[PDB]
This record gives sequence, C-alpha cells and structure tokens, in this order.
Amino acid sequence: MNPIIYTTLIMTVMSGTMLVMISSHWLLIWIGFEMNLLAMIPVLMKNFNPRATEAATKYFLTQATASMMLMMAIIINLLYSGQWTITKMFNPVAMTMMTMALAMKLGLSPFHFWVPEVTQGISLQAGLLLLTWQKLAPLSVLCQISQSINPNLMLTMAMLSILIGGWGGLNQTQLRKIMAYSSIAHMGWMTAVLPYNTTMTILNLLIYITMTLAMFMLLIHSSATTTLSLSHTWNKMPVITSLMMVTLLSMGGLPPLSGFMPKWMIIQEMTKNESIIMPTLMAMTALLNLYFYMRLAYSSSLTMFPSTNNMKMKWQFEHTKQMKLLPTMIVLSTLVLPMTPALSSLN
Amino acid sequence: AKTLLHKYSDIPEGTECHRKAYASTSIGGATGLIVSAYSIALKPPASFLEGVARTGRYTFTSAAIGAIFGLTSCISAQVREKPDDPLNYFIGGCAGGLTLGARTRSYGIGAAACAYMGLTAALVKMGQLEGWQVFAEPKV
Amino acid sequence: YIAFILSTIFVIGFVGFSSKPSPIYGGLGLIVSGGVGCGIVLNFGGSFLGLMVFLIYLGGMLVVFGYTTAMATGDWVIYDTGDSGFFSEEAMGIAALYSYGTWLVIVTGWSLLIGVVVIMEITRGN
Amino acid sequence: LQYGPLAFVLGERTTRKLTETSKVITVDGNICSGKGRLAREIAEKLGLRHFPEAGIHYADSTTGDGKPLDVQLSGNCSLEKFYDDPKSNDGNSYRLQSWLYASRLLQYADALEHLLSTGQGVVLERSIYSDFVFLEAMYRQGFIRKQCVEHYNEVKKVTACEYLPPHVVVYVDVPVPEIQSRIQKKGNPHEMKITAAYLQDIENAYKKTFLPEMSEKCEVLQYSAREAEDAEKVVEDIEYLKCDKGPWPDQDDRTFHRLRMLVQNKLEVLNYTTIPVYLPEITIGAHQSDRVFQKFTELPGRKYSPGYNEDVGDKWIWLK
Amino acid sequence: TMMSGRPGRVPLQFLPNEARSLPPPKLTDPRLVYMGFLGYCSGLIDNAIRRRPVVSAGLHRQLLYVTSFVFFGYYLLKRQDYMYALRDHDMFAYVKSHPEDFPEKDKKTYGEILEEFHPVR
Amino acid sequence: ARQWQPDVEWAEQFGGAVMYPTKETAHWKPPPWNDVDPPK
Amino acid sequence: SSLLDLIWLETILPKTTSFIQMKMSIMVSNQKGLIKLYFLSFLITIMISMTLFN
Amino acid sequence: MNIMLTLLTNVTLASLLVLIAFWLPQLNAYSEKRLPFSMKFFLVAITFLLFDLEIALLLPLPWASQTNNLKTMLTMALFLLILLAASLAYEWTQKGLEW
Amino acid sequence: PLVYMNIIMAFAIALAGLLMYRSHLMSSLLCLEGMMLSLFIMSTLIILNTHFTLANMMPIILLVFAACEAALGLSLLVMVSNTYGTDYVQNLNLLQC
Amino acid sequence: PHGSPDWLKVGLTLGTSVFLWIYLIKQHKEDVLEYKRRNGLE
Ligand SMILES: CCCCCCCCCCCCCCCCCC(=O)OC[C@H](COP(=O)([O-])OCC(O)COP(=O)([O-])OC[C@@H](COC(=O)CCCCCCCCCCCCCCCCC)OC(=O)CCCCCCCCCCCCCCCCC)OC(=O)CCCCCCCCCCCCCCCCC
Ligand SMILES: CCCCCCCCCCCCCCCCC[C@@H](O)O[C@H](CO[C@H](O)CCCCCCCCCCCCCCC)COP(=O)(O)OCC[N+](C)(C)C
Ligand SMILES: CCCCCCCCCCCCCCCCC[C@@H](O)O[C@H](CO[C@H](O)CCCCCCCCCCCCCCC)COP(=O)(O)OCC[N+](C)(C)C
Ligand SMILES: Nc1ncnc2c1ncn2[C@@H]1O[C@H](COP(=O)(O)OP(=O)(O)O)[C@@H](O)[C@H]1O
Repeated sequence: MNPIIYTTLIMTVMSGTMLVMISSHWLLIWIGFEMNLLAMIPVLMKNFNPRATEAATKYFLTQATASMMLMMAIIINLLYSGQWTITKMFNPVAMTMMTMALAMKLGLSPFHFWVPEVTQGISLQAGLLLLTWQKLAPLSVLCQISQSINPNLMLTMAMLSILIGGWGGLNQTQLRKIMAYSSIAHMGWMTAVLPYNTTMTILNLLIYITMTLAMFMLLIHSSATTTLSLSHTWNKMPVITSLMMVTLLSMGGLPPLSGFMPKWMIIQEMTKNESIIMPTLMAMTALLNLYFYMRLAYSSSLTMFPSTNNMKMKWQFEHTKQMKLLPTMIVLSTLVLPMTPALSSLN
Repeated sequence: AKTLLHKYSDIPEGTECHRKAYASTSIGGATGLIVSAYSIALKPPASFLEGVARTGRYTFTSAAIGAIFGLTSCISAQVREKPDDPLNYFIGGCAGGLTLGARTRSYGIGAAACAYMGLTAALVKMGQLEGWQVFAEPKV
Repeated sequence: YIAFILSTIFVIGFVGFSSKPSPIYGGLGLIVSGGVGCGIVLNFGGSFLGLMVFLIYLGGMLVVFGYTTAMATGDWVIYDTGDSGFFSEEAMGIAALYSYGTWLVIVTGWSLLIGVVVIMEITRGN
Repeated sequence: LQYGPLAFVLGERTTRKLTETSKVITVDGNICSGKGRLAREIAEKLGLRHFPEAGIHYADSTTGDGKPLDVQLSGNCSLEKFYDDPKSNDGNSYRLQSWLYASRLLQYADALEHLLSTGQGVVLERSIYSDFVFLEAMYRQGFIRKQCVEHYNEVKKVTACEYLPPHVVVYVDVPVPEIQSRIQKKGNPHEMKITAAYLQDIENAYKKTFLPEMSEKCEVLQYSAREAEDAEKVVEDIEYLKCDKGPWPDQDDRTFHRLRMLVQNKLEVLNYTTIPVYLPEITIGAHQSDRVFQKFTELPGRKYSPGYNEDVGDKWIWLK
Repeated sequence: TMMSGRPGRVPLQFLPNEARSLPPPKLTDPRLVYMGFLGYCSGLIDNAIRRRPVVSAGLHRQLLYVTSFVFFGYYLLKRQDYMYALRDHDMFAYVKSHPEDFPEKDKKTYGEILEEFHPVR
Repeated sequence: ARQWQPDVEWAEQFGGAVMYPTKETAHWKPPPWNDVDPPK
Repeated sequence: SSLLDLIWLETILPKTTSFIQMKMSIMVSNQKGLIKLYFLSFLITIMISMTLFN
Repeated sequence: MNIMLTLLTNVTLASLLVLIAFWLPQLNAYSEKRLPFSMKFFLVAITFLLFDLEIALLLPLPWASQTNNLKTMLTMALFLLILLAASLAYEWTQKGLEW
Repeated sequence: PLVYMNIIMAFAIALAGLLMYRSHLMSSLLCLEGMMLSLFIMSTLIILNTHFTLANMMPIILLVFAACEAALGLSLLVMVSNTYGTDYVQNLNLLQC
Repeated sequence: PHGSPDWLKVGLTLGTSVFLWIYLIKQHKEDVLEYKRRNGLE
C-alpha cells in the first residue's frame, strides 16, 4: 500500500491500544478494541495473496466474536450494577464472560487455534506486530480487573496454554508456527501469575516482547521461514546464526540468560502463596519449549548443513536496509539478569 | 461441577463400598463424556452412528476405570484396618490402570498405566492428608 | 403481557435464522427478528432508538447483506412513576452527544474515516 | 538519501520520469547470431543504455572492483567444459545453467533499477524469459536430468513472477547450416564441437514456445540475417509500434514504488535462487562450503563492508 | 504488595518529589558500570552485524551507546531505590500502627530450651 | 580424521510439512517458497 | 551391560518420556485447520466454563 | 394500538387484493402449456453503508441546537460534516467512484 | 425479568449458531449481526428503564461501530469468494495447526 | 560504496554524547546537594 496509508494504519492500531490503556469507561475500552481490530486487518493483508486473505478472515472472525462477548459482559455488569467504570466486576457470570473474551483475544488455550494459522498466513513483519503489540490491551484490561478473576479458571487456562504450546511446538518445521506456539506458552506463563502479582505479569510481558522482537528481526535479516532455509544462513552470515543461537538459549529459560528472570520470579511469587505443585508442572512443561529451541539451534548454528552453488553470488552483496535497535534487543534479551532487582520500578 | 466431588468425598474412607464405587463410576462417566465431546468436535470420524459408538466406548472405559479404582481402594482400606494410608489409594490406582490395560488389550499400557495411576492416587491421598493446594488462593 | 409475547417471537426468529438455512432465508428471518426487536423498543418508550434500529439496521446493513448475497449464487411493574416534563429524556440524552460526548464524536469519526480507507485498501486487490 | 518510503513520500515519483522512450527492449537469437551488433546499434540510435549479455562473471563486474574472481569462488562452472564434455559426470551442465539464470536475473534487476531511477531505456540480450530455451535443448540432448528442469522451473516461477516483461522483443532468424558455417569461421576450438542437433533444439524451443507466448503480451519483430543489417528500419519499426497490450500501461506510481524497492536490494532479488532443494548437481557439502567461504573472505576488499577495508585503502574506519 | 493504589500518587510521575530526600546512586555504582558494559556490548554487536571491524569501527557510535545506557540506568536506579524505600517505609509504619499483630517474643535462652537430639549412627 | 557434518540425507528429515510424519499427515505438502498459491 | 544399562534403564526414564511427548505432540498438532471444529470446541469450552467453575 | 391497527388494516387489504388478483384468473380453463460479480456494485453498497452510518451520527442535530454550549456543539457538528466530506474526497481521489 | 431473559437467550442462540458453522460464511456474518442486534435491544432496555440520560448515546455508538465491522467482514467475504468462486467455509483450509 | 566520513553525523553523535554527560554530572551534583539540604547533613 501507499506508505502514508501504512503509517496512518499503524498509528491507528497504536492509538486503539492506547485508548484501551488510558480510558476508565467500559464503552471507550470496547471502542479501542474495535479501532485496533479495524486498523489491524489491512496490515496483515499488506502483501496480497490467498494465504494472507485467509489469515485475515480467520483473525477477523475470532476478534469479532471476542468483542461481541466483551460487549455482552459489559452489558450484564451494567444490568446488575449501574456502573461503567472498569473496576471490580460485580457479577460472576459477567466476569466469566469477560475472562473468556479476553482469553480468546489473547489466544490462550482452548482459544489458541487461530494463532498458528494466522501467524503462518501473514508475513514476518505482520507476525512481529501481531505477536508483540497485540497483547498489550487485553493484558492491561486483565491487570485492571485481576482482583475479581476466579483463580481456578485463570489457572486452568494458563496451564492448558503452557501444555498446548509445549506439545504443539514439537511438531513444527515452519518457523512462524514455532513462534506462535512459543507465544501461546509464554501467554500461559504470563496469565498464571495474574491472580497473585500483576507486576510479575508486566515483567514477563516485557522480557517476552524483547526476546520476540530480537528473534523476529533476526529472522527478517536472514530471510528464512523454514528450518531448511534457516540452515543455509551459516554460509552467508555466521554471526547472525550465533546471535540467534544465544537468543534461542535465552528463550528456553536457561540461566544466566534473561529468559530465566520471569519464570524464576513467577515461581517465587507462586511459592509465596502456598502454591507448589503448579510451578513445578510449569517448569517441567517449559522443558518442551526448550527442547524444540535446542533442535532449531542444532539445525542452525551448532552444525553445518549442506549449501547450494548459487549461494556464491549472495556472497558479493550486503544488506541494504539495517534494522535499528536489533543489537539493543539482542543484548536486552540475553544479558539483563544481574539487573533483576530493577523490577521494583513497577515496569 | 463439584457436586460429584462432594458426593464422593462425603462418604467415609473405610465404609460404604457400594456408594464409593457408584460415585467414582459417575465421576469417570462424566470425564469420559467430556473427552468424547471434545473428540467428536475436533475429529468427526465418518457419521452419527460411529460418533455415538465412540462416545459410548470412551464413557464406558472411563466409568469402568473409576469403578474399579473406587471399589479396590475402599476394600483395601476396609480390610487393612488402616485408613488415611496412601497405599490403599496406590492399590486402587494400580487396579484402575490394569482395568484400562485390559480394556485396550495390551500389556504395556496396562503395566505402564498401573504404575502411573498408582502413583497419582497415592499423591492425591497424600495431598488430602497434608492439605496441599493445587489451585492456591491469593494469600499474599 | 404484550412485551412478553414480542420477546417470545424475537427468540423464535433468532432460532429460525440461527439454523442457517439458505442465507437469503436466514436474512429474511433476521429481518423479521429485527422488526420484532424494534417493536419491543418502541413499545418500551424508546421511539428514537427503535426508529434508529428500523432505519439504520434494517434499511442499510441488512439491505447491503441481501445485496451482497444476491450478487452471489411480569412487565409493566418495573416502570417509572412521574413524568419527563416538556421534553423527552431519550432525545435529550441522545442530543447530549454534541455537548457532552466530544471524545466519543472524535473517536467515532476517526474510526469511520479509517473504515472507509481500510475498505478501499482491502478491496483494491492486486 | 537512498531511495525508500521517505523519498517516495516527499518527492520521488517515477511516473514523471517516463518519456515514451523508456521501452525496455530485449534482443534474442541462436548461438553466434548477429543479435549483439543489432542490439548495440539499436541502443546507439535510440539513445538507450546497452547491456552486454550476462556471462558467468557478470556479478563480479558490479561488486568491489569490476575484475572477475576465480572460477571456484564465482560460478563453479565453465562453458568450455560443457562444450567439451556435455554429458559430464559432475553435472556441471546444470550448474552452469542455474548460474547463468541467476546472473540474468541480477542483470534484469539492474536494468529495471536503472530504468526506474533515471527514465532512460535499456537494451538487453537474452533475458530470464528467453533463458529457458537452453535448458530445453540441454534436456533433449540428454545432457541434464528431468529433476534439473523441474528445479529450474520452480526457481523461474518464484523469481520471474515479480517483474514486468519487456516492451519489445527483437528476434533475429538465422538458418542452422549458415550458423554452423559461422561457428566454423569463428575458430574457437571449443565452439566447433556443437552438434547441429543442439542448435536445432534451441531454434525449436525459440519458435514453438518462446515467440508465441511473448506475442500474447508484448510486441514481436521477427527479423532475418539480411534485414537485420540495416538498423534504420529496425528503429523505424520500434518507434512505429505502440504498447497497449502489455501490463506496463496498467502500472501506476504505487506499483512503480514497490518494483523499485524490489529491484534494489539485490539479496531480495536473489532470495529464491538458493531454495533448499538438494540436487547433486548444485548441492555443496559442508566442508567444501566452509573452505570456499573462508577463501572468499581472504580476498582483499571482501572482509568488511565496501567502505571498511584498510587493505583496499579505505580511511577513517573508526569514524565511519 | 501492589502499591498502584497507594494514596497521594501522581499518575504518570517517574520520580516523585519525595524521592529527592534519598541519597542518589554514585556515578561509580557497580550497576551503572554494568549498564555501561551493556551499552558497549550493544555497540560491538552493532559493529558485527553491519560487517565492520568490531573493536574499532565507530568510536562515536560506541560512545553514544555507552552514554545512553548509563543515562537511562542512572534514572532507573533512582526509581528502583525510591520504590524499595517506599516499601520499607510502609512496612515499618504498618508494624507500628498494629502492635497487637506483632508482639514482642519473650526471649528464651538455649540453656532453658529442650531440643530433641538425634544421634547419627 | 574429519568431523562429521550433516549431509543431504540428514538434512531431509526437516524438509517435511511437520516433524514425525503419520498416515493422516503423509499427504500434506510444504507451503510454496514464495507463499503464493496458483489462482487456478 | 546389555539388559539393564542398554535396555531397561534406557526404557524407563528417557525412551518413555520421548514416546509420550511425541504422541502428545502428534495429538495436539494434527488439526485440519477447519474453523468448523475449532468453533464447535469453543462452544463446548464456553459451556464447560459456564457450568463447572460456578 | 392505533398504529398497530393501521398497519394491520394496510397489510390485510394488500394481502386480500393481491390474493384476489392472483386467484380470479385461475378459475377459468386455459391451455396451461451469472459469474461476473462486479466489484463496482459492491463498492457502491459499502459506500452507502458507511455514509449511512455517518448520517446516523448526524441525525440528532435538530435537538443538539438547544444546549447553551452552542460553540462546542457547532464545532462538533462541523467536525462530523468535514470528516464526511473527507471520506467522500478520499473515495473520489483514489478512483473509487468510477464505472 | 422474563423480557431480559429472552433477550439473553436470543444472544446465546445467535452465538451458538455462529459457533456451529455448517457452511456459508455469510451465515456466520448474519449470526454476528444478530448477536449485535440482541445487545442493542438489551442495552437500550436497561438504559431506558433506569433513566440514565447520558447513556442514551451508548446504543447508537455501538450500532455504528458494529455496522462498520460488518462492512469489513463483507469485504473479506467477497475477496474469499473472488479466490474460490464460493463463500464455503471448508475452502479456508490452506493454513492448518 | 565510496563515501567520506560524514562530519555532520559524527558531530551530532559526539555533541549528543557530550551533552548527555554534562547533563548527567550536573543532575548528580544537584541531587547530592538537595539530599544534603533536606537531611541537614551539610
Ligand atoms: C559471566 C560472563 C562474563 C563474560 C561476559 C561474556 C559476554 C561479553 C560480550 C558479549 C557480546 C559483546 C561482544 C561480541 C560481539 C560479536 C562480535 C564477534 O563475533 O567477534 C569478532 C571479533 C574478532 O573478529 P574480527 O576480526 O574483528 O571480525 C570478524 C567478524 O566479526 C566475524 O567473524 P567470522 O564471521 O569470520 O566468524 C564467524 C563466527 C563468529 O561468530 C561469533 O563470534 C558471534 C559471537 C557469539 C554471539 C554473541 C552473543 C551475545 C551476548 C551473549 C553472551 C552469553 C553469555 C552467557 C554465558 C553463556 C556462554 C555461551 O561464527 C562461527 O564461527 C560459528 C560457530 C559458532 C561457535 C559456537 C557459538 C557460541 C557463541 C557463544 C559466545 C558467548 C561468549 C562470547 C564472547 C565474545 C565473543 C566475541 O571479536 C572481538 O575481537 C571483540 C570481542 C570483545 C572485544 C574486547 C576488547 C576490549 C579490551 C580493552 C581492554 C580490556 C578491558 C578491561 C579494562 C581495563 C584495562 C586497563
Ligand atoms: C529487557 C528489559 C525490559 C526493557 C524495557 C524497554 C527499555 C526502553 C524503555 C525506556 C524507558 C521507558 C519509561 C518511560 C518514561 C517515563 C515513565 C513514567 O511516566 O511512567 C511511570 C512508570 O514507569 C515505568 O513503569 C518504568 C519502566 C522501567 C522498566 C525497567 C524494568 C525492567 C525489569 C528488570 C530488567 C533490567 C532491565 C535494565 C536494562 C534496560 C509511572 O507509571 P504509572 O502510570 O504510575 O503506573 C502504571 C504502571 N503500573 C500499572 C504497572 C503500576
Ligand atoms: C493535550 C495533548 C494535545 C496533543 C495530543 C493529541 C492526541 C490525539 C488527539 C485527540 C485529543 C482530543 C482533544 C479534545 C478532547 C475533548 C475534550 C475537550 O475538548 O473539551 C471539550 C471542548 O470541546 C472542544 O471544542 C473540542 C474541539 C476539538 C475538536 C477539533 C479537532 C479534533 C481533532 C482530534 C484528532 C482526531 C483526528 C484528526 C483530524 C484532523 C468539552 O467542552 P465543554 O463544553 O467545556 O465540556 C462539556 C461538558 N459540559 C457540557 C458539562 C459543559
Ligand atoms: N543458457 C546458456 N547455456 C549454455 N551456453 C550459453 C547460455 N547462454 C549463453 N551461452 C553461451 O554464450 C556464448 C556467446 O553467446 P552467443 O549469443 O551465442 O554469441 P555472440 O554473443 O558472440 O553473438 C555462446 O558460446 C553461448 O553458447
């Protein structure tokens, strides 16, 4: 599309998210979600092909259903109390409806099915936006109403998300589906700590966003969308593959990397509330994410796969466009564990 | 809901074998029905009749597992004269695993099922005794 | 129980079109349901909002739906007691949109302009 | 300021650059035909920019210094070995074919970039579109396998679906016996080994498959050896015809912006030429890959970006 | 803890006025040095990705990297110290105002405490 | 006397639509390289 | 060496874990991509959450 | 109830007249012997829908003029009309109103 | 009371019909529109019963936004048809989990 | 390609670094003085 129109649409997406984040009226939050959904569809469909169109319609149907149930929950809450302010939910049925709507907006299990297909259908830039920016508004709304969530439903959906992400990532050779399942598992980790501490949720979201931005930018730099295509990168730019390997090790929660900070903290917080079994199962299940990260690292940088002759021509050329903040994203996603006590800034 | 859980738990551990068996059978049947609904939704095999056959098979398997577990655990607790002991649940769990292995007609699942189920039932009994919480309330 | 009778019909029409037979017939069922719902709102006392249903919903959105398809193949107790004066409160609250709801007008107008742009960009094709 | 979204937003519109003479032109013919002289004369008369036919070391002439690199660092193939032993054990024939297609793709991208950046037209020899005739002949003579032509078809699909075909196709027709006499006169000992069958299949592919498909979306001027001697009538024919059937009149400023962002950034042009399809003729083992890549790095001016090589005489590296 | 609803809190203030009563972090703070090290690593990685001599490609760029990291780290350290000070202040005030929830334990001596002994055999 | 490195046979196990192929999945095909489906 | 170390100790911990995780991965990821079944499942989970957690 | 009776009478008379029209000539004995999907028409329908939404927004103007906040109301009404004109201009300039 | 229950029941029926997905994505869009109409009726009744004057704008707003969404959905549907010749739901199986 | 050291960008980067350093040092001094004044140290 025209660059002016693209910039306007991106600004509209961000403005819808910010309208959700700054408003105290339920109708304005709904309007922010509507504006975000309206501006999001062209961004997914920017490169026109049947796959992108299919992904856009799937995303539209899912988000429209979620927004309809969100409006229903708002109306029920207003019926049982003449309130429009986003606070305590005042009704269990309305709160269950709101939780389910926000879960489908986020892609938590069992509403996870659309995330892998939408991510596979769209390009890498649209996938970056969808997996990083499109999580802020529902998580902020969940943080604002955390004191009213039924912990049983929230914890059930979080544990299901962790399990589903871990199991679904094992079967994937497409990198975008791997990212989608990783996102589902990280969303489960984020939402398993909402009932106890929203600061932990925000810290996990920040760390995950940094890591996802770094990995998506590394995938864009080495324009690969499959495992075998990524296995050719060492013969053109081995530095990119080494950086990606360290980032993948960080994403697996291995200390002393940055990705260890959230789980650690979350586990600690859960233990402070006499919750022992669930964090144990959560770490056991995150082992699966680590396994398929390690498989990608094996195929990418720790071994050398066969190349092709036409790669020689590619040796004579350099990337014309360089993404700023990529080095900062890599450093922030690998080496911020010693600065862990900074979380008291209520990030 | 928790109604079935209340019906099962309100019975004392070493008494009313028939009531405990019936409650465990009901819980197993409910679990099998839920699994059948999910399987039918995600995988429509060929037709309505095959779907109802699959639903009935899953429900009967789950109900039989629950019934065997409940009967065996209650009988073990009664005859051993040592209630509040996880070995009775372990024995019940192993029996349930064996019942499932016999239903599927394969020794590896039965052997594997018996060991894992026995462990899970003993763990649940230990959690009841010690007060372990799976879904903890936000204390702090 | 006139309101109750309308409500029962409303649900029956919803069951009719929710079975999703022959989308033209589902559209006819949704048209009947929308008419009954507008009747409910009118019988309640919301004349402007019921007429807004009847005009906007039925005559624009369901008309566009049918056009696109054609291209292809207990009561009376909870009520008030006093009167509203020499105006209608619903009209006053709706007209307060330009004096109280400046923020609402701004965000809605921006959304509608963005919607026009988005529709054009999506239907461009290429 | 390099071209990008910001340049497009502020001032850069390529539609005002077109001046009815852009008219990308491609000239095709059999081996050792007179098409090169005709294309050079067309470029000289019309004021366009001539592109000599892309060879094995075309990419070397555009990067670093224009001097070609070693054969094992650039191309890993030779035409003389194909002429001597076309039925090679090492599958050099298809390696040469794939490398030549990639070179033609790079040259087409360069020509499109020049045309869209300046408005001046360009003249080309055998482009990517006409590249297939050699592959067809090489298949009918038994030099390559069917898997090779399938791989070529996949690559050609994913690459050529993103560019505008040439406005005018100029074909020179020469008889096979006359062209064999011309090879005899050339004196190149390796060229004297081409059988008449190879030339006949080249001509058959050209006539049966390439000419009619280009006649459906472009303007075609079929010329003989005699009437290609005078370029005046050729230029008169070029000016007389008008392009109204091709996709070029359909293009607008937005599509031009997209295609101009594509023609620069050569790594995106070359992206799908190395798809992970493992055919023994082109797949290279890890050890040889590592050795050859390390060897390439050793060459002066290749270790660091173009402006960051002290060995080459670059200065103020710390401040750049 | 959840100090979001703490009374007298300005909605979007990075550092309140009352934060100025606390000692500022020293410029040789080890955490500040680690932030500068992070900036230096970012500069080196920027050199490596762009295919430039890693150690000595852009000195101005590396200096800007380090300086920006140090600047943001200083302000972040100030905010973190202030937040921990608030936590401790509230804890002590609450303990003072609820003496019946925090009784003084009657001190006992090990000579009058009977602890069970387990031999290792 | 040489370190082992993956070869074509080793590299082909990651070229399918998914890992761990089954009877149901056996007919699945990887997406196109440019992620474009012919208009047909 | 053979029966215990190479077979049964291998069978118990690592091989069983691999088999179970791979079977669960095949179960979870083998979905045809039809919104029919996905939204039917959504309806089922909505009913379960309505009638089980309250 | 008066409007209900009026609508009932109108519908009853229409049905009776149409039925007698369709059944009077059916008593005597006689012989008794695609793809295109134009985009432009869809675009016209969608433009109608969006402009109708903006009309729905503009409708309360006859009541909006008695508020004592005349400057704010005038500003917001002119804002709505200006954005409606901007939507028309955008559709016009990007070749959205051609045949 | 009973009137509120019927409106909710209509919303639940429309949501269930949307989640059934027999075929004909147009039926899905119709179910979404029925859900929104139910929401409009319910919110209007609540706002009128309690004499919340300033809330009288809220139904209109909702309607407008919903119709905009409807337009968007319709556009998507058309594009899908223009690729397959039909609005059949089973034709959207290129992307899979 | 063939490019000289861009003196504009180098100057801007160096000036930004110097300005940030001076601002940080001044801010630290003011913080120390204000803390001392508030707590009555010096
Ligand atoms: C508690 C921890 C304490 C230590 C902290 C550790 C981390 C600190 C540093 C973090 C990163 C910052 C620097 C790394 C940038 C990467 C650039 C690079 O590759 O190196 C090239 C460059 C030399 O090569 P070149 O000739 O310039 O150009 C070649 C091209 O760059 C490209 O050459 P090429 O393309 O021809 O070669 C390709 C090669 C190139 O591939 C690479 O080398 C990429 C580097 C790995 C990725 C970096 C990850 C990001 C940071 C995460 C760190 C993880 C730490 C957590 C612990 C887990 C350990 C893994 O890739 C491969 O061969 C593929 C095989 C992969 C092998 C296995 C991969 C393992 C990676 C894990 C590395 C972790 C430690 C790295 C230590 C530093 C490495 C330089 O290295 C350097 O010389 C710079 C290193 C640092 C400079 C120090 C100078 C300061 C001294 C001044 C005075 C002393 C200070 C004291 C003051 C008081 C005195 C008075
Ligand atoms: C990988 C680590 C994360 C990196 C994050 C990106 C880094 C670049 C961002 C640059 C700084 C952004 C701060 C914005 C400037 C002013 C902010 C101020 O106006 O807002 C305050 C808020 O300030 C921010 O919250 C502090 C952000 C600091 C983030 C650092 C914590 C990182 C965790 C520890 C890892 C170490 C990282 C160190 C290297 C960067 C007031 O918040 P308030 O409106 O009243 O309450 C709303 C928030 N609630 C609901 C959670 C309570
Ligand atoms: C502060 C930061 C400014 C720059 C950042 C802008 C961020 C994005 C733009 C959106 C901000 C909207 C600003 C207006 C907020 C509305 C409230 C304010 O304007 O007061 C109103 C005053 O109305 C003003 O006249 C509104 C004028 C603003 C509209 C003109 C331009 C709007 C463009 C905003 C961006 C939308 C897209 C851009 C189109 C070009 C209320 O009037 P008043 O009567 O006292 O109070 C009503 C209550 N009563 C009845 C009890 C008395
Ligand atoms: N696709 C190809 N396969 C094999 N050889 C090729 C190919 N393209 C060009 N050549 C070789 O390039 C050489 C010179 O090109 P040609 O047009 O035939 O003669 P000239 O340019 O001197 O008029 C010829 O020997 C021809 O065989």
